[PDB]
Amino acid sequence: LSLIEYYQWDKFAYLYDSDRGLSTLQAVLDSAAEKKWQVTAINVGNINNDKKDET
Amino acid sequence: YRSLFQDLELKKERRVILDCERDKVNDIVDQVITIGKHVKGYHYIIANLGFTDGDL
Repeated sequence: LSLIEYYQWDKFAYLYDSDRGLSTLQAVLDSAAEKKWQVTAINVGNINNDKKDET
Repeated sequence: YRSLFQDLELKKERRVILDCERDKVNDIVDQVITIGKHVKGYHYIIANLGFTDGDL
């Protein structure tokens, strides 16, 4: 979050695997509320490896 | 809660979807009553099958 503040970003995508947990997601959203951020999180990690290219 | 909904005021949100347990639904609705944001111009969506079950 500190690094985020350093770049003073307002809009960003947030790709994530489910595996390490969504805690970082809950956090970045939490800061997003107060900081008027426009998060665009997406769960990339559920994608099948069989066609891990088309998606 | 009062700190929470005040934060919603900065965005001036008129529209919120709750997604909570039967009890939490009750407490939340109660606090909404106390803060009075159940007035016309707001709207809510209770994401569960217990909508009738809730004491609305």
